[PDB]
Amino acid sequence: SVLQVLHIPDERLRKVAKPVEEVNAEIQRIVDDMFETMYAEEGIGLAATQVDIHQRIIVIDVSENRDERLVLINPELLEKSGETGIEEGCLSIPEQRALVPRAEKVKIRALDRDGKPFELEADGLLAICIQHEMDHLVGKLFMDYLSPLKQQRIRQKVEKLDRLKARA
Ligand SMILES: [Fe+3]
Repeated sequence: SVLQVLHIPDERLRKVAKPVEEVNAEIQRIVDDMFETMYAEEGIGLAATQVDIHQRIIVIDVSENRDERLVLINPELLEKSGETGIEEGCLSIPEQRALVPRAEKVKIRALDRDGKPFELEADGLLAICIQHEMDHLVGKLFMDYLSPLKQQRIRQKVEKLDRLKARA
């Protein structure tokens, strides 16, 4: 199923996710719906909280043939180093982009879709994508890093878009 993705300024985007107790068929259903939603909207990363599910689940696929599915359940950052930034986007903040400071290289531990643990060292776009997604789970958005003026302007832009989006 394709789930509805929440937009700012929804308060549900600020909720802190609870860890997944046990990776069972219900959780795997959520993971599959999340991938389906992400591809449908053509994103490359999705956090559970963006679809108003407040558990520590993230799906990522940066691939062209939509066939390098990455699932992070209960992710934990073990190490990070360096500093980078690209102009990030987000399906919850339609059509807005901004450069945000991130660590360059990241090492995480997580469970996969089967509930098996794994470690992953990432750099480049993957490292940035994992940080951006891990932020969602503690109620952080990429605009939180920007100046008050920049944040206000982004909110308006999105409110204007959702206002036209429904043409009645
Ligand atoms: Fe996002």
